[PDB]
Amino acid sequence: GERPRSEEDNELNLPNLAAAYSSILSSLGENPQRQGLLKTPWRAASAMQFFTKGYQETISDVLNDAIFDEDHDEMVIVKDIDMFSMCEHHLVPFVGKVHIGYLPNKQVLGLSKLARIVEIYSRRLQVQERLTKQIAVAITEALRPAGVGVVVEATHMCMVMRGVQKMNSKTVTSTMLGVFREDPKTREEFLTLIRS
Amino acid sequence: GERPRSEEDNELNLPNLAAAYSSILSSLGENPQRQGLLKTPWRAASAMQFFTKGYQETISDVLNDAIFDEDHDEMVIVKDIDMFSMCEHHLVPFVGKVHIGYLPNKQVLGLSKLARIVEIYSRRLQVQERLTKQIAVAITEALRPAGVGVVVEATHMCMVMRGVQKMNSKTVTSTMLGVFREDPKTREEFLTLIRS
Amino acid sequence: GERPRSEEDNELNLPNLAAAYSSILSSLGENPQRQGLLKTPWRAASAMQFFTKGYQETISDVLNDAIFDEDHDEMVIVKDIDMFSMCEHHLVPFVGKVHIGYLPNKQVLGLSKLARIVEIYSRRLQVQERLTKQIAVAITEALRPAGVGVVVEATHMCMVMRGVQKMNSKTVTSTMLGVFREDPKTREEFLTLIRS
Amino acid sequence: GERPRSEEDNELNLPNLAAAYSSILSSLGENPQRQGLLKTPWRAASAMQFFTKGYQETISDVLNDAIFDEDHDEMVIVKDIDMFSMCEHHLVPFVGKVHIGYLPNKQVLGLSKLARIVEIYSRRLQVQERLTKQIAVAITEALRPAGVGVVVEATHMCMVMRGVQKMNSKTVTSTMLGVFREDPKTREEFLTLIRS
Amino acid sequence: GERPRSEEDNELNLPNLAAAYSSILSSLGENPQRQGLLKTPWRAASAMQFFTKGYQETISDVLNDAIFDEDHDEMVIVKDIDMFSMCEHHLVPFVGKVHIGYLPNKQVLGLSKLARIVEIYSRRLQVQERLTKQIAVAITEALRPAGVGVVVEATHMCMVMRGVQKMNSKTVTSTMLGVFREDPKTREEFLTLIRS
Amino acid sequence: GERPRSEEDNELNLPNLAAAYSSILSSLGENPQRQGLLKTPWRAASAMQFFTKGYQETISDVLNDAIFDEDHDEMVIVKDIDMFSMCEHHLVPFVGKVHIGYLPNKQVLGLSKLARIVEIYSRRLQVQERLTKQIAVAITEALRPAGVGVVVEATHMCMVMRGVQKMNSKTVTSTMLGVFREDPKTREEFLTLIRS
Amino acid sequence: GERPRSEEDNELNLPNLAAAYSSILSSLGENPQRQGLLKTPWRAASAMQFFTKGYQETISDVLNDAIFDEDHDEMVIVKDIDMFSMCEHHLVPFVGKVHIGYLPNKQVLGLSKLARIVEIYSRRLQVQERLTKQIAVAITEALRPAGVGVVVEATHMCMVMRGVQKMNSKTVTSTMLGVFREDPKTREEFLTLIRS
Amino acid sequence: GERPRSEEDNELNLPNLAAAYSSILSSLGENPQRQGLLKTPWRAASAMQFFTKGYQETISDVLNDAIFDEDHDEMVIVKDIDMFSMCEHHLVPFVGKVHIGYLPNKQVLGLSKLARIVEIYSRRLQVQERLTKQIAVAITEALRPAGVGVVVEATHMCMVMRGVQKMNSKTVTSTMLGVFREDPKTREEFLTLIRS
Amino acid sequence: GERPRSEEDNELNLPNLAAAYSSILSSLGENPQRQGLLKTPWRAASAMQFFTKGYQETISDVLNDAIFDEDHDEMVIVKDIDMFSMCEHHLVPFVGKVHIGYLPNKQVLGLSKLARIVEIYSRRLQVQERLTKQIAVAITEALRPAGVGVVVEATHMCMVMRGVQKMNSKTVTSTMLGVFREDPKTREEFLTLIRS
Amino acid sequence: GERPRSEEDNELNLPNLAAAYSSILSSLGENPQRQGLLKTPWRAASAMQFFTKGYQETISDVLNDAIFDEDHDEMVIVKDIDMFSMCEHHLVPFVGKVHIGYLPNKQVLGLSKLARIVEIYSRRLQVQERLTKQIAVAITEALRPAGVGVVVEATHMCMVMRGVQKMNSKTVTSTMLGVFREDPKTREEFLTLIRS
Ligand SMILES: [Zn+2]
Ligand SMILES: [Zn+2]
Ligand SMILES: [Zn+2]
Ligand SMILES: [Zn+2]
Ligand SMILES: [Zn+2]
Ligand SMILES: [Zn+2]
Ligand SMILES: [Zn+2]
Ligand SMILES: [Zn+2]
Ligand SMILES: [Zn+2]
Ligand SMILES: [Zn+2]
Repeated sequence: GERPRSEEDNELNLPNLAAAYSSILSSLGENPQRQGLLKTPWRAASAMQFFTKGYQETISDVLNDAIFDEDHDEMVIVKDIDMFSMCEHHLVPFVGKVHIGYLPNKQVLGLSKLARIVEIYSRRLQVQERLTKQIAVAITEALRPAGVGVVVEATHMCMVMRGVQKMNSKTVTSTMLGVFREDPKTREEFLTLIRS
Repeated sequence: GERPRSEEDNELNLPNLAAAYSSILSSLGENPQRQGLLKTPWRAASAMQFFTKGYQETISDVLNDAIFDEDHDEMVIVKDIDMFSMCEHHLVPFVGKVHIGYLPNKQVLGLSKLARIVEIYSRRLQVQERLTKQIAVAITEALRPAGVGVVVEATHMCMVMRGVQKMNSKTVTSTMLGVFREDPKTREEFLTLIRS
Repeated sequence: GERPRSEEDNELNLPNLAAAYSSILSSLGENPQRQGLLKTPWRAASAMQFFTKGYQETISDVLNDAIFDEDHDEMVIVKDIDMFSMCEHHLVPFVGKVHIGYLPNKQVLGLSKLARIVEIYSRRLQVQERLTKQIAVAITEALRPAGVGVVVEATHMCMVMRGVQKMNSKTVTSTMLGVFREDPKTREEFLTLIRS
Repeated sequence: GERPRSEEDNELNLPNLAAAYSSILSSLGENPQRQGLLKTPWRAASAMQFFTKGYQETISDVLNDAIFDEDHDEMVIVKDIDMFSMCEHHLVPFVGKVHIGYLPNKQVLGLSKLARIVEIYSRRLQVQERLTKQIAVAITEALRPAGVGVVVEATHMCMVMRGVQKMNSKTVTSTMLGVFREDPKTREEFLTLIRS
Repeated sequence: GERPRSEEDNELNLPNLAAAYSSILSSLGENPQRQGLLKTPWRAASAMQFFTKGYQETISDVLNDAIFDEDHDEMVIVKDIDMFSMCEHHLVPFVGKVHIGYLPNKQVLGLSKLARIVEIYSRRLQVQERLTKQIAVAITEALRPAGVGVVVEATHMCMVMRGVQKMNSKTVTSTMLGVFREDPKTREEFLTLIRS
Repeated sequence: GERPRSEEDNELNLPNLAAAYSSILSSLGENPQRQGLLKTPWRAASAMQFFTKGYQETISDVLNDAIFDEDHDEMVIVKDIDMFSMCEHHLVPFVGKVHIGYLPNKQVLGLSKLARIVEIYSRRLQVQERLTKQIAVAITEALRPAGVGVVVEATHMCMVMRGVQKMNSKTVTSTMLGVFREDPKTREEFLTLIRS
Repeated sequence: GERPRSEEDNELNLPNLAAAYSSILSSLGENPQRQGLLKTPWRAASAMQFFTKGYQETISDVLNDAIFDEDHDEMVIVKDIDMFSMCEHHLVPFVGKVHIGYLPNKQVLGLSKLARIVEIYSRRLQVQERLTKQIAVAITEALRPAGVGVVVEATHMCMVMRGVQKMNSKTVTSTMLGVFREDPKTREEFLTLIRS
Repeated sequence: GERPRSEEDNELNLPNLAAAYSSILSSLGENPQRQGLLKTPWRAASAMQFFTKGYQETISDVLNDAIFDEDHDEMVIVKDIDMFSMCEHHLVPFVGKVHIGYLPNKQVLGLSKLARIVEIYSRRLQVQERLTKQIAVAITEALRPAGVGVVVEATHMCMVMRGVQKMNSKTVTSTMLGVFREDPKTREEFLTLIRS
Repeated sequence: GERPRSEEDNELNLPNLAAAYSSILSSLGENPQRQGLLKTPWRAASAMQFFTKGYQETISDVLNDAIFDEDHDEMVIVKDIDMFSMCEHHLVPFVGKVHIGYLPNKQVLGLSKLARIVEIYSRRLQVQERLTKQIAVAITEALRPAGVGVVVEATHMCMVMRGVQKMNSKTVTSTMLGVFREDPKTREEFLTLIRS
Repeated sequence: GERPRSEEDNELNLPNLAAAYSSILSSLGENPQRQGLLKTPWRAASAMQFFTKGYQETISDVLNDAIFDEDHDEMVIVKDIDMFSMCEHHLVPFVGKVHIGYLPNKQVLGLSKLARIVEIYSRRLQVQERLTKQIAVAITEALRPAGVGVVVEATHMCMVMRGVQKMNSKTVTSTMLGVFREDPKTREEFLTLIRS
């Protein structure tokens, strides 16, 4: 396939998602008729469609405005970028922060877009490992920088709730490239800097 | 209309859930054939059964080992009891803590039991307002005490993600009974204590 | 006039806002031609249009889903709702948090919509005093509750920057109604509860 | 092309700004006749002139009272210097702190002066990367020292509001020179000190 | 039977304890010949004795130096007294702190001793409800003041471990005597000084 | 003897433990006839069986679903995993956190299970040191990774109660395998992301 | 004599102060010939003129733009307004914060100016107490409000240096006018929102 | 006997203490001849006459500068005043903080002076319950206020080390007079106002 | 002379100290006859033999249980060990915390025992620089490790009160051995690992 | 001229200071007959003397007891020494803290004295650059160790007030001697112990 599905297709799956969600309510042993549940099959459906929109977006139309500042060549960092994704294993959320650092080469992407790349890839059914590696890469390919480093710390409800309610159970997953990858003195500066 | 769906009543729909989910994924724009979504409809099917595993429980039996202390009549408080529940509108987790306090008459409920109570009502498609009241009731009922006062604070994922990504939006819901309802110097004492 | 202007009208004022913003760049003593400034007249214009969208929205189409829970009648609170508005005196931002509390009567509005009312009124050219009073009112009229209380603490850049750079210079502006207005014991519970 | 626009050069456009703003408001959907927007185009006109009041200043004269200490050559550091600047793309404030450190050769700049430097470059339509470098330069230049190292951390309102309301998104930008650039055990010392 | 059991009985109860713990080790499915548990019966025996030495002490022999300053008739407080105890239900540590607040009448108890009255009552198989009230009274007896107010906060390990990991769930109890019981301005004013 | 001892061995040893404790209550100088310790032996016994169930679980057994990701070769870490456990020397709880880190080879382990491995070993008569090296290994061997890094910190109740009262007395213990051990860089960078 | 002393009186007294200081440097046993104190008198003199410029400003003068809002009758507060000042007893800085609160009548004062009133009085040889009652009044009289509440906390350098070294020694001083004074409720609720 | 004992007496005192220590250095188990102890009986000799200098000092020569400001009649608070005393029971330190609050009438004492007063009594062989009443007292006589409010808090070293080794163990002692004593709404506003 | 001095000697010591205090109570300016001082020479008498009990204790009867675990050879850290000593220079307390780190070889000492060792030297007339070396020492001899790493931190009461009244004034003292001494990459990882 | 100027010159320089300050008062446009400034010349005179008493002291008379422990050759640290000083440029307080780290050789300086070397150098008209280096050297001289490392952090009031309110702007300086200068592992390890 490939191509990102827009509002048209999403506008049609509503009834089937609605129904998929109606069938569920009954199976949990619930009475779909309560005043509450009443319009849930649509809301839920309608909602699920949101935590998964990164699908109908492409890193190209999202790109653009990658200012050719060049004149700098020194570690830019955008920390604490908020992220809310969907565990692809049990359709449950895992939410956290993302930090990014790079060694611009000739180009330097606007800051407003780095928080965007994070959204194109987070609003999908993901695994943390991959969301990370995907952001880093998009950044590289688009900016062609000397080195990119992405570290993602997030809490998963799959843990925090089912199985065993272990709050804190924060998992961090990094992906270093180039200078960050090769040179540890740099990678060291990155980490010991995303703290404060 | 009664009947706490049991093991076979669970095992009978699991495959039904599995299906409605296998649907959803397709209706989502994904491909249930990848490695991650191969086993999801079950992982999910099963997950969701967990978060609504409070339906099959009864306060009656859940009760007991409720010591006839009596000779105290001096406010007992169990705070920071962690809670995890499901929004019944979009079916998105909402998490927080529940605090509870009372004035033992002739009975003083086993400590652990207070958290068990909190657990039967949260593991259900809920609404914070109601979830707060039910707990508070079950205690009034199962302990016929001088006064009850339950306060729940939990952060919603419905808000925090979709709509208007507002974290920090902690919605607090109180519910007082008896002495707590009437005597406000008792109520005013409770709140200033469920803090430090 | 009255009626809220949508994307059509906004789609036409772009060139005049663009130009209004081009004329400015030159007047600040800047060379509109730099690689940077180059597409700013459109971005800025495009942006200004965002911090002011609460105009094209109406508290009616935004309302709906004001669940008739009724059965409760005890202080609901949604604290820490983030807010980012525009000083109507010098077109500079003032950003902060909003807290809301009420005594539901027969109806109880979904939580997802309270954070919404805040947005319909904050994305406009405002004064803090008014943004506050407007939220409170919308809530009242829509929910017909026993009492509503809104407190808004925000920092203004007009201060924090020009004039005299006084960080912290946080201003709080409250608006109590009904029970909150009349009864101070209640209003007391509210405030001493939006803290923690 | 040189010439730090002065008083008359300011007073000549103020009315021009006032107009372009009186426009904007109308082009916005507002009514410049209300009481608040009556005097805005000036308040704004004037405000904006303030935030770009660094154009009319020169590091040359701004310099001086730069003591010929010399006999130290041991790292001096002025941190937490508060900064306030303007995004040159959407023209939305971005605020933070700038930290600076060096190794006095034969000259040691007056303390206050370091902050004055920081002030000439921030009060302009800027871009954080550049704003960081300029400061660092002006110091290398005006002090011909062994090594300079400037680090700016500031939160952007462009992000924080529009696009994807991400607060906490603090983007840090470093820029080292001389010993700092080369000697990393000096650079590594700086960063671990601009903290506590 | 009363009468304290000392190290002559605390040496005449050990080998029995060693035996029982030695039995436990096996009934638990371990090998009591392992390096680790080689002398564990003796240790856990000796430990158990320690945790329950409070029995072998008489408040009266704990007292003595109960100075007759008399002149003060103003609230004294001894906060954050560390308290380690043994849940008599499962014999599992519940730990916390105590806060004491009396109103001197004719004698002020030597401060260091308000800490002893604690170890006499906590070092025994207990219930929080009682650990509390006991400490109050004891004081009341040994001083004959105008009012005594005791609040204890403890986190029972039976919960934080068995039952299924519920940390935080701190439990707070209070036994007000005299003024504190009656004069509320006093009780409350007490509870606002035990927080900072 | 080996062979996982299931709920069967236990269902018979319980009444032994129950009797063993009965012994202890009297040996402690208490009365097994009070309403309190009247059933204590069965609670205590039963409780002891819980804190030592890791015995009845086989690592291998719990694995199953070690998704074959391979594609990463970038450190995955899971901090703040809670852990409660027993001291084999005196049989007193010892609790704290466990943070694990590893360098996926061809296989990556589902994060949910990375936390189960900890409970199969924490639920036994342990010694931090051992408890540590065990998780380390059980993981090397389950994922055949380029490297494992495991660190635990916990407060032993033995110290913080008996013996002395020396609280805070947290004890940390590392155990790096593979690269974490070899390459001293990866080991240090682990150690930093586990602070954050 | 009164009459606001402008930059004129000062432009002549400076060389007096400058000479006065010259006196002091030598009286201190120092040398006014070192490179340091070589120009100190003119810096010191000049500096002293700055810390006492509130003299040359008239409240009335700074007002002008007390927007006629009226429409509110709901407490507006402005906390954390910074303030630096001089001790008239020893002429040593004393610094801290100022938090103001009032109940708008027909007029509401632009928040920017609510902070200027503080600098016209903080910039003089003051005594906290006085400095306080002054802002209070200058505000009653400028907005003719239902009530004013003003509170200041600051560390006097006299104590924290000379005399002793007693640091922290922050001193607070209230001064309620109108309702804040009368109605003891509004006064208390002020006092709480200024903590938050 | 009264009448202050100055240096002329402390001098004649230094060798009877010096010996009193060369005796307790020996009767200790130590060999008072070493390098470290060679001078302890005199070092410690002068240190004791130190912690007890508050004796030879009268608040008649200490008061003075009891400024006749008056026209304030609004509460004045001097918190976090550092205080360090001796346990007259065991000659063991016990350091802390003194907060003082009063209502001016016809006189307002200079703040510098409020600290000097806490010292005159804080430097003696004292009793916390006592050290207070005096400090509060001196003030009603030396200023004839409307009512004083002193509250002290300190950690006694007699329990922290010997006894049971309990830290944190803060003991708050208060003494209210005039309005503070009689009018609670004041007393209260006082306490809550010294926690900031 | 060596050989420990027990109770039989401390007893014969209690009256030569008691007098040594009834002399320093008098030669102080106080009247040792009161109610409070009536017993200070004996209360304080036994308190001194207390803070100096570490003398009559040998680590031969203190060690024991030097468990032959071995198979760990991974760093073991026991931080925040509470320690309280006496300034042999002035007989003034000085409380703090001791952190100990070592590399097991063929033996791992039980943690409970690590604290008991800090006490044997911590309870004597000491020197911080000294109290360390010994604690670190005992360990290389009592465990023949790969290298110890002790670091102590405490606030001496000799400066805090007498001298200049300086709080916070922490004095950290360290002593590295074996690997710790020689191998920095370890020494380091040690320090950074005890700050958590 | 050298030779310290004492209270015989400190009484022979007062009336001159009183006069000059009395002159300042007038040149400042105030009335020296006001109750407040009635005796202000004398006070500010006396104060000034205090702030500059460091001149009248000789390091050599400050020393003495410089114990010869010799045996340690391990880093000692005296952190957070409170420091109040006088900017010789405008004679305006700059305040902060000091951290000292030496490597004992043959003698350890009596701790309390490392605080004195401070007050001798800070209590004078100073520059931070120098206050620092001086304290280093001084130590170096009076001890002849292997390395001395001094870092001072101060917030100059000339900035935080004059120039236009720039708080935070803390300034940090460091003078490394011996090992610290050379052996970096030492310098850095120093700077990581002066943070926690
Ligand atoms: Zn998951
Ligand atoms: Zn929802
Ligand atoms: Zn504004
Ligand atoms: Zn921007
Ligand atoms: Zn229990
Ligand atoms: Zn143990
Ligand atoms: Zn003063
Ligand atoms: Zn004592
Ligand atoms: Zn000392
Ligand atoms: Zn200066």
